[PDB]
Amino acid sequence: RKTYTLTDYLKNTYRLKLYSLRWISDHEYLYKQENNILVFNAEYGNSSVFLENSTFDEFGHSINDYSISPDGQFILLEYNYVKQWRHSYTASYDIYDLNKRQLITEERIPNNTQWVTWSPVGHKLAYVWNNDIYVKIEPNLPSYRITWTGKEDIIYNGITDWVYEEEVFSAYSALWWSPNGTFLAYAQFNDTEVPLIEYSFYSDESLQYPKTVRVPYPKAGAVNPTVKFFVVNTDSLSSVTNATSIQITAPASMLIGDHYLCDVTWATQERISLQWLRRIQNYSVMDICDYDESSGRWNCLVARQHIEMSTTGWVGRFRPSEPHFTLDGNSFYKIISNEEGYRHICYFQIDKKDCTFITKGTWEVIGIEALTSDYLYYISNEYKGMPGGRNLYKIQLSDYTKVTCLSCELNPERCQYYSVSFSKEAKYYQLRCSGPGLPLYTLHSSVNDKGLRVLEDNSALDKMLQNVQMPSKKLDFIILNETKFWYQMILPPHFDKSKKYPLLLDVYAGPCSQKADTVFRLNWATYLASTENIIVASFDGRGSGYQGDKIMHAINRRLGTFEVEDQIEAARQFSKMGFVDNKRIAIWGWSYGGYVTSMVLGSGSGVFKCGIAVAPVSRWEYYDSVYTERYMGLPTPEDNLDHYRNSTVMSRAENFKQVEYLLIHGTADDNVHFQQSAQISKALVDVGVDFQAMWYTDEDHGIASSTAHQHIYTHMSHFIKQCFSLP
Amino acid sequence: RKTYTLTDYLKNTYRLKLYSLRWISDHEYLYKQENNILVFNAEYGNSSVFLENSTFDEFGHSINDYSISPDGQFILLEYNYVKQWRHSYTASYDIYDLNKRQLITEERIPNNTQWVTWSPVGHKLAYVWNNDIYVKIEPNLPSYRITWTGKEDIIYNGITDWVYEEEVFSAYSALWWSPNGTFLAYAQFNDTEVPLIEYSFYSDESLQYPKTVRVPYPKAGAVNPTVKFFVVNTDSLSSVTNATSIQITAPASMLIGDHYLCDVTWATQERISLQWLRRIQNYSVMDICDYDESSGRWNCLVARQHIEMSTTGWVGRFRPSEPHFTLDGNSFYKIISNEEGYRHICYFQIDKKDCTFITKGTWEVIGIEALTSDYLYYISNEYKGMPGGRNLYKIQLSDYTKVTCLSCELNPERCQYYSVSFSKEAKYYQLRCSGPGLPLYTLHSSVNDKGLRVLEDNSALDKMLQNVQMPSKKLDFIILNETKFWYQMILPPHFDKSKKYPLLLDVYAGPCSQKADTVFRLNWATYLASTENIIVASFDGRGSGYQGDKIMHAINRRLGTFEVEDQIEAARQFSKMGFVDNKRIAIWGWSYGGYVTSMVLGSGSGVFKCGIAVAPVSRWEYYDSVYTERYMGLPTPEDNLDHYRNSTVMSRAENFKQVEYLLIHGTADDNVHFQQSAQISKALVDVGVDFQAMWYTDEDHGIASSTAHQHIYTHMSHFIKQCFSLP
Ligand SMILES: CS(=O)(=O)n1c(-c2ccc(Cl)cc2Cl)c(CN)c2ccccc21
Ligand SMILES: CS(=O)(=O)n1c(-c2ccc(Cl)cc2Cl)c(CN)c2ccccc21
Repeated sequence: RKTYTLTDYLKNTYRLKLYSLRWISDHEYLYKQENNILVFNAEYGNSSVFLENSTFDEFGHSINDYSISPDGQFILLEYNYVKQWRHSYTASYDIYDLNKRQLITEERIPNNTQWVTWSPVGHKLAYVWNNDIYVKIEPNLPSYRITWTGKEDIIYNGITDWVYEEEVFSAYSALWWSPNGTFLAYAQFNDTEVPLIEYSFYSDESLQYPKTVRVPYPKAGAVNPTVKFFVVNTDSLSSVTNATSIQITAPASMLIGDHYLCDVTWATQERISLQWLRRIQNYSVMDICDYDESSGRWNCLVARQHIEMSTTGWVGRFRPSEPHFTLDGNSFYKIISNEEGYRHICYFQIDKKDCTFITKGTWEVIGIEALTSDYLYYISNEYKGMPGGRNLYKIQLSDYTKVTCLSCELNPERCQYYSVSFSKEAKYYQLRCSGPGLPLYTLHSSVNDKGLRVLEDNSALDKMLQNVQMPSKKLDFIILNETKFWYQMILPPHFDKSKKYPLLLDVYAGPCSQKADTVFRLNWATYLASTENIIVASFDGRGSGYQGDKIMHAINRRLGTFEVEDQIEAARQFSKMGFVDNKRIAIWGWSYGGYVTSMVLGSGSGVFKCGIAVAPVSRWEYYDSVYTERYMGLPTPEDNLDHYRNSTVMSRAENFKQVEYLLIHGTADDNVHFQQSAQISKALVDVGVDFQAMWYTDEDHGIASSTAHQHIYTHMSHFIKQCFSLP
Repeated sequence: RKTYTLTDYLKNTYRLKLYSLRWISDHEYLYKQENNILVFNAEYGNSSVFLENSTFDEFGHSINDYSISPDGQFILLEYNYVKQWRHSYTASYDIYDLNKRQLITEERIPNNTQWVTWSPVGHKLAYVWNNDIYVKIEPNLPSYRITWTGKEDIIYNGITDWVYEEEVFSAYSALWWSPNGTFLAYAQFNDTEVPLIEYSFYSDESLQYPKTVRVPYPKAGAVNPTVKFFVVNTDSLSSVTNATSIQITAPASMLIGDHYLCDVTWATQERISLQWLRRIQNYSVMDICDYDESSGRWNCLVARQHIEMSTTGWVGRFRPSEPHFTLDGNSFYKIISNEEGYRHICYFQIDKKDCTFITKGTWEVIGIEALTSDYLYYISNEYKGMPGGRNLYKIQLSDYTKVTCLSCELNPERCQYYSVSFSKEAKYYQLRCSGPGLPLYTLHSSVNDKGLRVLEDNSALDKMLQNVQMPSKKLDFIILNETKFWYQMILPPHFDKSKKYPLLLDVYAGPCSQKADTVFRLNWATYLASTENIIVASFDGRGSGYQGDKIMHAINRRLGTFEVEDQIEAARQFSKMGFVDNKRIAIWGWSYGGYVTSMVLGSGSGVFKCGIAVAPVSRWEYYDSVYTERYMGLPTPEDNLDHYRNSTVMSRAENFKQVEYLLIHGTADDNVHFQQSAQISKALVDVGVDFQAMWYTDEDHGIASSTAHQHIYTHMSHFIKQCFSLP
């Protein structure tokens, strides 16, 4: 008789259990038993206590994370965790000897270390501190400082700056050990002329003057960071002479203009692959660099370059694909568009231009997961032609026809969204099942692909959910101009298709987005349907991903058009399904969704009663360069300034008179700047439109403070309930 | 059958006519006939066109203001007006010869001039440009640069910095010509170590990166600006040698610590009076400085110092009073507290300590308006014991008993709030009547005080107002602990004391405030009562002015206490009048009112349903030093840190759960910093209270943009209507 209330979502009353493990060897992994770390065996499921809780009672500090050295002799300890941006943070580090069972108290890793990583084998150590790189050959010995040029907010050695972190690497780190730990490949970023975004930080009430944050941040068309790439030989590091770092220069075609280092991948011990991208993100080059013994330098033969380019839009889904090399390093696999525009696996041969495709069809390969000498293991959405499903497939390297599905039939009813975790030589794999049923976690041996045991089945959650009226989940498609376009609906408990429901359209709709999937979730929508009887829906229209280029490249150079209209058209289709009170239709989104939400409410379609935009982009000139220019080119008279000018929400301010509007922005948002919503709010005030604002002091782009998270969703629920006349 | 709507207020449908004039001689003034400037005669009411409109058709620029040189030979023209803060601005200037009828095109006054003023007689000219002072002896000759030290945001010569402008002088200028124009007294402000307030400015949508504003601004207890004072002799300015500026140093008792220059007044050609104030604003000294012919220097005899100090709080209403000297400069008059704590006129004698009072009683002299050799003319609120009335009184200098009221009886029904404008030798005076009836403007001759003619009677407005259902206005008092405490009520049309009305408490309630007066007004309240039938009320409680020190010094060192409780108690009194729906009582205020509004809503009294705080101070440590410390002393363990800590709105965040709350702040407010509302909004989010926010992009402290002014009042009306359940 009870429903999924707001407080159930805001308090995690029903918690989804994960099974988070990490492979140590090829048959041994680790797990956290609330307080204990064990070494589980991949053969038997027997575990012995690897690390007890009372091991670091005496430490004094709270331990954020840990890290085992590859040989299993040392453990790196992380504490005083201070977050920066999406991936970046700062921590104090301690090394603990596992065999001697004691803290290394000499030559300790400094406070405020930006990044640390063990070498792939043994126990070498590379850390970045004040933007410079240091290498430790032994945990208790001095560290050789490899770089000297590192300067705050200007020169980044072995770590990324803002825009590379967010948009290019999805990591703070910019270091790459060679396979056996001999070479340390690193990148360097010059931000000298990159402009600063500035904003207040009001901080604790005890701070009398607001602080001002200043981040090097290239908005669309402004001066970008510049990048150099280096490889240093750690084995011949000297106490007496500074370590010499060999530079691999960008190729001819990339130097002629602004460019990006967008991918670094080691092939073998003496082989490394670089992928450069042009600022105009439709032309990329892949250099393959070998080590010359006599020279001591790296040489990339021109005849080994490979061009990944695209006539119909940007290259890659968000960045070009990474390569997966055979062991001998004379051959690799990656995911490119085929001639009909669908992303599949091409078998490349080191020395030739033409590659041959190993998979094909009207569906896309999502990722390459591991390759052995016998098999290539990949995930795709081929199963039942469902773009929103994920399944694991193995392909035989001796016969491209022999392709087995390893996950499709395991549990076809409860399980359709899979992800994988292979052991250190791909002997075993963990399968995470994400929906539509409750998450399921299993372990298998890839020799015969048979199941071994259930790691987590969420039966503890299952039992509790029977006591609650849960909403149901409809994934389906519709036909627009002869193409399938998928949508999902979170349908209220005891759903009655003859009754008339209020509908909340939940929008993201960015380039290569996908809001219609088979993933079980417990979010606000769950509550909205369950307690408030509102049908929340999502619809992947033009420019959404995993369906080929034709659909994804549709919005090329035309952001804020087709995908906006497609959202309006989606609601129009939903109200023509006849179970929708077309007088009470609302739209809401975050980030890009925030934007679409605003462009739709400002469209004048008349379809939408009200809507909420959280942290919206308002015009593209205000957003970071790499993301924007990827889809928009440059805001110049010679490029695309016209459609930059022509696609802002400020320009649509008049039509907002027709709707009710809640705009929310975190004041300390470094990603989508407060500036964006401030420029919207102004435009509306100017043309006399009334709306609702909520700023969030010192909240950033996630508004994910413990307390702000609660408050923002409470605030929105009140807004939505009232706009739908629900008491 | 029609009422005063919202659009009548937001569009000025019913406009109050002023009569704005400026005396040129002792019997000739100027007026603006929409497009024309005339010279009206004070004897006959005959006017000849002084300046035609088509005189500056050819100018090309729009002319913001004008200014006549005292002799009537030159007119100064103001254009390209760019506003800075409350009084400060920046303009291009042109001088036009009135007799030759042409623009002076040589040695023109520079663009971005910060301030200009004619010398009291003749046609000398002093201007401030890039923080340095320049003097022009003739409109077409080079200017002598008096100062060389002026530096942006640091050194201010002859103009004020932020805090002096806002809190001390109420002017941008810091120049004072001597009576006949020989000496130019100026002030200098050092801001070297004054900290900066920083904030974004989002500007036009065409600005890609928000700008950051940086103003030297001393918050409570921080480092203040320092000040020096100079007198330069303009008659002996040289082309060849730099002009020498004689410094008058602050007295011994002022130098021992932090202090202010708070008043500069010339007594005679060779006599000047300075009033210094301690940072602890209860001790002030007045130095009187005389010119030494042989020296060429200024000497202020110690035996001519006068101390104005206060045992029970701060000295003066907002600053110490200014002196009004007899012609010979051996005697002056000013407004100080008498021994029973009410402000009256003391007759000071240059060479002695003790002054004798010329007026007395339980009421207060408001201002001294002009003195002749025969009469002192002042405004007070004595009439009918009404603190909220203003009337003109003349007092005989030969007999302190003979005091005539010049305005009381003129029109006792329509007119109770008077202000005055005397001619250049006090031969004639203009009376502005401000209420309770329609504003009335009359002219009189002070020789026999008889009326001469009606200048403006607003009959044009009167005619229109008969067609509209107007609200009525009740001024009255109540008795709390044996003291009278006044309140006013804007009562809805056709008011029915047996019916039950919704009440909006309109609060300011700052030190020396007065919201209960006899002034006719057309504001939001008019509409609220007229169209929405809401009783809006105001109540001057403890800490309010014009009633003696006992009432005003009540909140000394105790801001955010008595005056807050007294607002709650006021509502409690109003609901005990029985025409009030005590289920629908709301509070709202701006600035200090914003604060009290928020302190009341956070009180937990239960009396108030909802309320709106616009640009509120949230804790006193965040507000400028001179204002704060005046009432609060220093936020230090040895002074008053405890009550700084104990009187914040953030600390009352929990109780806001009981009320509904709209917080509004302009993001580019340099006065009450956004920081303040941002710290409130945080406090609430943290304790889980829901509220409403509205930020105002680039709006400052007045939120007085044409468009924002409309938008904010619309938004608030919606909030108030809905909180009162009015459709
Ligand atoms: C949550 S997001 O889809 O909006 N998102 C966005 C994103 C995309 C577009 C816009 Cl307008 C805003 C954001 Cl936060 C980025 C930046 N590329 C990202 C990176 C890593 C993970 C998620 C990310
Ligand atoms: C409009 S105000 O009463 O709030 N006000 C305030 C004021 C007083 C207190 C607070 Cl918390 C805020 C303001 Cl704007 C000042 C600053 N002393 C002022 C100067 C000249 C004219 C009006 C002024």
